Amino acid sequence: AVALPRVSGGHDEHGHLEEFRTDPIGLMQRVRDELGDVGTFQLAGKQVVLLSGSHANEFFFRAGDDDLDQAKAYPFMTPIFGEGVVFDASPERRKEMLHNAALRGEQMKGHAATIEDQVRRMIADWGEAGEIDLLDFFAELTIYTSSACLIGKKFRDQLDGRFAKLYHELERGTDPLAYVDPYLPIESFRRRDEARNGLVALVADIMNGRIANRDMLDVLIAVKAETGTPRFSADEITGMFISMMFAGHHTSSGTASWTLIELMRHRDAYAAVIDELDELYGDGRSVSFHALRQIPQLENVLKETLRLHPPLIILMRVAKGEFEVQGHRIHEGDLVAASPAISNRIPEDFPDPHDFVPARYEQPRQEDLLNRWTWIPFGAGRHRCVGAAFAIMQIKAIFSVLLREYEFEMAQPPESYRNDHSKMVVQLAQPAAVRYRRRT
Ligand code: HEM
Ligand SMILES: Cc1ccc(S(=O)(=O)NCCCOC(=O)Nc2ccncc2)cc1
Repeated sequence: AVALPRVSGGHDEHGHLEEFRTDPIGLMQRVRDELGDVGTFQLAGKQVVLLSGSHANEFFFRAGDDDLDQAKAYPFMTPIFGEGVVFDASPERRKEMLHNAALRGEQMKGHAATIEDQVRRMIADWGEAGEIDLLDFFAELTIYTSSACLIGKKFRDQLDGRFAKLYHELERGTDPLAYVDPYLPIESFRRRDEARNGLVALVADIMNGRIANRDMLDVLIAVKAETGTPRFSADEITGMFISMMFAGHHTSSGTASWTLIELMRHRDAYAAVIDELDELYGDGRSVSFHALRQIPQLENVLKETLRLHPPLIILMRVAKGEFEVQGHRIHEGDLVAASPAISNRIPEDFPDPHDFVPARYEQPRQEDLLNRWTWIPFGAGRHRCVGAAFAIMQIKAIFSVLLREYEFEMAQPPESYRNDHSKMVVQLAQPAAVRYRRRT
């Protein structure tokens, strides 16, 4: 019956939702600044209990779904999974099935080689010098890396830029209004639905083309119902493929962009990384060898990039019961959140938190490992990212190629590179123009 502390503002139609669209990080920081480790904001009808700091975060992260349910806490995903089911099982098991085969350790070497090949294909027409836009380049690249590694090379070879453009529109269909209802009649939700239909059509075209001529798609095409009719539709297959690719796409795209941006903004780190790559690859071993092993300067740059630019800025649960955190009572049904954007910059935990300091992660310091509940770009505890090893290998593979072949410079002011945080799926804003030139 007692209400939790509530952050200032929130006087718009849907409470704090309008501000959560326009400046979610400022809102979440204001919750912490005004209220401390436990505070709330209103997302339309829903109260969000935002936790921060090590103690409250530990509660959040160590909770299992019996206490804090993650399954229903990201409703923007519902229209993405859609209605089709290919492999019928419990929600939890269907989730395992999306990723686990491809994430097996024994598959990593092959993925690193695949990723290398995709990067070389993407830069094949670059020539001596030119300009790219980071969102256009990395969003497309990571469609190819994600499809080739998760679904198969044969399938990726039938994809082109159209798939990437449509997938982007799908990701843009994640407005926080989805906590109201992900099927509301707003333009971005409409464009999401149209884009999903376009992706189904691309897959149908691929399926039809193959009939007239044994990757995962071949297997699924061949499955017959009792009468001989094919068991699976293009919609069912497409829904599964879209869902298999989703977690790794926006995160790899953004993380690659921000890793390159931070390298360009910090040319001392960039120089150190180049030297390290040149020396390491001087043993003559392939990217499929090195991307699975230590590349310390690059890895520390990546860790610091993830600290400053975590691709998921808020993590969500639905409380399944009542809990007390620092004397504040969370009630059944409450949305409960933790924020990597805020936690990753707590000044007690990360000295000079707004500064890019890859040395934070060197062996004597290890600020990532020390701050178990507040260095959280991959989450922590029960639901810690199962894709982290893959994601880190992929950055190492991508930059092993890019940084040895080309030199990069910012074509716009360094301060002008920024994210669009208006959707639950964060994307780099445009323009993000960058010059390249072949290394001599
Ligand atoms: C830099 C890249 C990535 C980042 C920053 C990232 C971030 C995160 C975060 C913050 C969580 C915790 C979510 C929560 O607590 O609710 C998480 C969990 C998860 N991630 Fe990622 N992720 C990345 C790459 C990937 C990839 C490549 C995959 C699959 C190929 C993936 C699949 C998953 C899955 C399945 C979970 C849930 C694990 C569980 O519930 O036990 N992630 N990730
Ligand atoms: C397909 C899928 C992927 C991740 C999950 S989850 O249990 O982590 N729930 C979060 C759903 C929204 O995730 C999301 O929007 N992005 C994401 C990227 C990388 N890792 C995790 C999440 C659930 C389903």
